[PDB]
Amino acid sequence: MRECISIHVGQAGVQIGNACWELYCLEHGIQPDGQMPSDKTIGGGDDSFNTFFSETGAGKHVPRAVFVDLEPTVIDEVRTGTYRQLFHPEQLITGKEDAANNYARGHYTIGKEIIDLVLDRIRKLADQCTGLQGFLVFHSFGGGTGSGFTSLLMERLSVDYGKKSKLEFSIYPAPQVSTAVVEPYNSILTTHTTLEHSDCAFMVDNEAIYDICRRNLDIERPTYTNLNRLISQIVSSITASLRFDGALNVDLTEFQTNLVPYPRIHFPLATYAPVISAEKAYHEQLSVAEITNACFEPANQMVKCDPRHGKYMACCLLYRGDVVPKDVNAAIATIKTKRSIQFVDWCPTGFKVGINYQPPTVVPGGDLAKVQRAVCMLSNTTAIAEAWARLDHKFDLMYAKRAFVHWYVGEGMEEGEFSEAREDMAALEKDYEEVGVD
Amino acid sequence: MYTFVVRDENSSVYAEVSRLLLATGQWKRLRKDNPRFNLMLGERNRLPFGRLGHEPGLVQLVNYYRGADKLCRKASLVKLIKTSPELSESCTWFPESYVIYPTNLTDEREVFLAAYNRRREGREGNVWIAKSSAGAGILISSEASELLDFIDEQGQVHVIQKYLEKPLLLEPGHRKFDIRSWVLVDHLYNIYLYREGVLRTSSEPYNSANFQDKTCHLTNHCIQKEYSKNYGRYEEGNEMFFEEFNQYLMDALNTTLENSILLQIKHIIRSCLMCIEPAISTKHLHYQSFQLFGFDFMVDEELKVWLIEVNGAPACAQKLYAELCQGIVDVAISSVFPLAPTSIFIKLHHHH
Amino acid sequence: MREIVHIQAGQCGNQIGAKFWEVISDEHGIDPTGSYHGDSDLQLERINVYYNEATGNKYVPRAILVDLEPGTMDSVRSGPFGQIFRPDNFVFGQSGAGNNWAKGHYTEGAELVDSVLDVVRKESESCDCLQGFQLTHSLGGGTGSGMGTLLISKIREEYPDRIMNTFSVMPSPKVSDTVVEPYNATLSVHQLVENTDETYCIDNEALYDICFRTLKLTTPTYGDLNHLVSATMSGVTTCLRFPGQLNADLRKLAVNMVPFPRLHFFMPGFAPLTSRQQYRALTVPELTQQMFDSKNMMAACDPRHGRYLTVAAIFRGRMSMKEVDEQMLNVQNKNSSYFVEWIPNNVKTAVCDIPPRGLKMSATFIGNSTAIQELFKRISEQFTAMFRRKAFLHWYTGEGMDEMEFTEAESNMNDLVSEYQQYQD
Amino acid sequence: MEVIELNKCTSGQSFEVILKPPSDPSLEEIQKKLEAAEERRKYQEAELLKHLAE
Ligand SMILES: Nc1nc2c(ncn2[C@@H]2O[C@H](COP(=O)(O)OP(=O)(O)OP(=O)(O)O)[C@@H](O)[C@H]2O)c(=O)[nH]1
Ligand SMILES: Nc1ncnc2c1ncn2[C@@H]1O[C@H](COP(=O)(O)OP(=O)(O)CP(=O)(O)O)[C@@H](O)[C@H]1O
Ligand SMILES: Nc1nc2c(ncn2[C@@H]2O[C@H](COP(=O)(O)OP(=O)(O)O)[C@@H](O)[C@H]2O)c(=O)[nH]1
Ligand SMILES: [Ca+2]
Ligand SMILES: [Ca+2]
Ligand SMILES: [Ca+2]
Ligand SMILES: [Mg+2]
Ligand SMILES: [Mg+2]
Ligand SMILES: [Mg+2]
Repeated sequence: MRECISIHVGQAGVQIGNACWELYCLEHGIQPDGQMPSDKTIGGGDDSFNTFFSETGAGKHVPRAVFVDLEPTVIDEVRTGTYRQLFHPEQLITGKEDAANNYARGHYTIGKEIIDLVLDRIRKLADQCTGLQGFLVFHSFGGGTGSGFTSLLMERLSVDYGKKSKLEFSIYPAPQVSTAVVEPYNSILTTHTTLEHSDCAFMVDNEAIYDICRRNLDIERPTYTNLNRLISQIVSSITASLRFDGALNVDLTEFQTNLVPYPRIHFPLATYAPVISAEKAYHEQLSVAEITNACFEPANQMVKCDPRHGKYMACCLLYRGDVVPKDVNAAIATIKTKRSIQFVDWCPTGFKVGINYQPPTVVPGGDLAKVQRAVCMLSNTTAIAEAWARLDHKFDLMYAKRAFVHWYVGEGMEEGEFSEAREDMAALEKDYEEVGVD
Repeated sequence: MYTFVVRDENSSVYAEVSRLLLATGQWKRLRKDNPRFNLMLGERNRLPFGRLGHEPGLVQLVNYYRGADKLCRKASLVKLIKTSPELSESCTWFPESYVIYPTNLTDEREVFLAAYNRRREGREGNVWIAKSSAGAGILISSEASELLDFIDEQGQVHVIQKYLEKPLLLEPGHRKFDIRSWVLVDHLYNIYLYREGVLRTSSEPYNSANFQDKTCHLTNHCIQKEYSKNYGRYEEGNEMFFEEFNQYLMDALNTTLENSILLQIKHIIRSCLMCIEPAISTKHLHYQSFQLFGFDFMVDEELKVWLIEVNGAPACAQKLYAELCQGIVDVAISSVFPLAPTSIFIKLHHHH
Repeated sequence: MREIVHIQAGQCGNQIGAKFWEVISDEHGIDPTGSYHGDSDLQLERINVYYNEATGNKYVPRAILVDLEPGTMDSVRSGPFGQIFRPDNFVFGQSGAGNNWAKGHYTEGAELVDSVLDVVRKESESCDCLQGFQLTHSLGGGTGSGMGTLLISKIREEYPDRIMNTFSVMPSPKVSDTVVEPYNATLSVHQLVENTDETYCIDNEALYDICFRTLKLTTPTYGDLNHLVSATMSGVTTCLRFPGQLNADLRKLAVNMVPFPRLHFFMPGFAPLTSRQQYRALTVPELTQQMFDSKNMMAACDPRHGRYLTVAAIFRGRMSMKEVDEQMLNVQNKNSSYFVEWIPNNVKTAVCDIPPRGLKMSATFIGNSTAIQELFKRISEQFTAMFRRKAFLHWYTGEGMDEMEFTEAESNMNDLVSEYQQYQD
Repeated sequence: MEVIELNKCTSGQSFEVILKPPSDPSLEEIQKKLEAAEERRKYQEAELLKHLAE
């Protein structure tokens, strides 16, 4: 067994982190007080679920997680929430004033004064690990902490834990649920500095989660709770292999080996199905072919884009529930003859399939309905470069006039770091085009 | 009040559509870089499809289908026909074609020579035509040596296809011609064929014993108006419309335009567009597409119709701009953005 | 615990500040004696932003009252909520400022400023984490204008990294006390350009026209004008006083509203504005149409004469947030020519469930528009009509000022106008 | 359409299907960047105080 430490930075990371650990507990049968009746080894053990949970002598299963936010209001919810008993105070770190949606404020001004404290709290979790795999970092692009402090943390993690893998779950900025105009700046500043430190990043566009909530869940105006419960279902689908017995993506290294042949291009597109409304009278349960075929619909992609006009570099199919390999192959064959699936010539045309017999767990009273089988597809398509294009365009619109740049320079950042980060993105978009287009 | 942007100032078609939209008093043109638009009349090359459909509360529509270039590129069209089972290599309505890359750069050189050597030995007509998308640059010859050497002197991909040595000639004049069909595909992938086509005729007698002078062999409107001395002699601007052409087919061949030619044209249009529908359809996409196409056909003396190419940014006959452009507003724009007949199109039903 | 320190200076500043604390105190359930008597936990959630908690569960406003004469502040202390203010927070002189910027800034004001800063320091020392300051004052007088801008300069010296926010009443010849108001306003605007992060420009002419034409008040008084400022100040501070996510604090608001440091002067707006047909329900479309209508704005500038750099809208009441988004997007998508296209998504919308007293729902408008240059052009023209003849200057040179300082304020404000002009194109 | 590396356990199974074959900054440098930005902030605040002293 090898442990995984989760790190939640900023409001988005903390609130999403809260939703995942709630789900993790319901999936592993852990109660809000930390007790786990099914764990027969009291006070220890190296089971698959121990990669995410340590154990005390009293039988409490404590998440291997750190929560960081430069303002205490979001993390206080964790301290007084349903699962307040899971964590101990050392795990929750909060400052007194936030980064004001200012990357430079989170990275430099405030980051410099708190970085050593966060590293100390993480070192404590690492010292409980007999074979640490690496870290899972949850954060937003648009927030000043989620963007500015995360990039600082990732730089130091590579220095303090050189041989450890680092995965990201990043929230792509969407105006429908955003109120910060400078988020394109922060997203591109943090992508530039984090790119060389992240082995694999799963971007979630809030626009996509927002429309899935309104379309499939019939929520006219979704809230962060609605968005986060859906996100944690996808996150859970991706991390299940680390928390359950299996042979596919059993450690963080396999995520890079299976999804990222080229290092800079490490942003796999996530696609999830089915998402059914709990308020529905009662839904017709979809087959393996129907949910598989759904993985190639732009409607259930975590980032809206057209994979038909890119090239695949890898493709994982993560099933949960009543799924047997025979039905997966049959559905896959049928989809090839109908769908546009072009792989890069220097990669095999195939699919790695993982099946977990336990169907998706749904939060009681939540919005999602219980389904008999679900799938999450992880595909590395050049089509996700549309996301960078959209973002880089907005960046160029404001930066041409230097609008808002004074806020960043006032925090000790040099203006030249703007163009430096933008040129890195320009090269990133060029890499995608070289791999995808003829 | 619907909003639209104009990103192709050279489009005579959508210059008229933009003129008609504003005349309605319910459409407002924005600066070409304003993202808060309902409709984009986009540029021809590198149209940023990836930035469409991300404006909260705006149904966004564009006048180009992403991926339709596979059909509207010389080499692409050949590759699409030979590799798509819906069209097959034995496709009976497309001339035997081959993709030839100049030797200074897969490539079908040997496959072409094989088919070429077969015709030469079997006493069959062995006249081929070399062309590319980078032309105003065409060569017609019966010797494979001249065709291959002509492409090596260039630096772009070319296509060699069989030259129709037995074209249907109009009389009087003994002259060649081609048929232009305008097809509009709306956001729902309905295939509408404009009831009005045009025959771009050659005003020079067809001469099968001299492919060096390409004035009587190429029916391009620009070539006839620059290098032909009988331009406008038989019809105005070397453009015969369906009413006249149909009356000709009845007086000379005792048939009609619908039976002898139009059925094949409608069949070819369906086959091409239905082939790529799964790849370009915007049915479940965050934005919507429509596109006007210009199909070019050849007719031989057996009244068999052959497909020459498909134009993704076609122009229209001066006489038909008003009607067609209005039709584009009715079926392609107002259908998504309604305002506060006897359709001029022919719907080609099909299975989606 | 993101505390804000409030300061009200001069006649206008204290009369508007008083009404402001009267309005929000009602919204938070604080009675004139500081005792809470509300029925919702949302009232106390963010109460410490503007109120200190004393013994016996008393809430004392975090306000400092400043003036160079006792008169106005005596009316406050004897006013409705006068007893709610901390007695030690009354700092006043006896000389007065005679509507003279130089007296408030250089002579009379200088003698009293240190004692005011002793109270400010006292309030700041007890803040867990001080956001910044908000000042209410006029620019046409002497105390709020001259000494107000003096206090801002000395507060920035001692708290250089805290946000400085002002509500600034701009003079108008239609609602004028003395002919020297353009002098005092031009001198103050240069101080604000340098030392404030956010300034809500409130033109007394706009307040008058709204009272006369829209509200149908035959003879507007200062009290009528202050009702509009009350409701407006309560609207623009809702984001700070109740649970919310957008523009939740002063620095985050500045970061989203000020793309260039000197262009931080906002046009506020309010809706509804009904005359006494007052019981009719107001739909979300109506709320939005009016909120963006120039007649509902208090800068006396035509928005269609310029372009919006950024916009912040706050909707209050139990209403369809879905329907709010639709109408907001409709306004932008129907007039996108008045929004600069080089700041994507520069129109942000925030909702709040608690409506103002006596209204089912309302909407407050905060625009950073280049049209605000019209306001500074009016002041500049009025300034120059007198300065070219050196009229009334002896009131100022008698206090130690030189003409050069007037010529510099003149050029400084013309620069500002030119800065707004280059972004309007 | 080949299936390879089939692995089965009580809680699931995994396999691979092939349709077609193919054809940092040191801790020292981080502190410098952080201190350089802190120095530029100090310089800017000093000029602000200097301006206010005048
Ligand atoms: N999906 C999701 N997105 C969120 C959530 N909270 C914030 N966001 C998004 O994150 C972006 C803003 O960044 P935040 O995480 O709130 O800011 P921060 O990391 O706390 O940094 P500060 O500037 O110090 O507040 C916006 O685009 C929000 O839409 C959340 O709970 N779920
Ligand atoms: N295989 C073939 N057999 C006979 N004629 C041919 C031919 N291919 C092309 N032509 C002649 O060439 C002319 C147009 O060639 P082509 O369409 O390839 O060039 P082009 O694309 O620049 C003109 P357009 O785009 O307007 O149709 C036609 O009028 C036709 O007569
Ligand atoms: N809106 C409003 N404006 C006022 C009020 N009192 C004075 N003014 C304006 O403020 C300016 C006079 O400044 P004033 O505050 O009286 O001088 P000060 O006491 O020295 O600061 C003039 O332009 C007046 O129109 C008031 O109660 N409400
Ligand atoms: Ca155990
Ligand atoms: Ca590393
Ligand atoms: Ca004295
Ligand atoms: Mg935050
Ligand atoms: Mg062509
Ligand atoms: Mg007065």
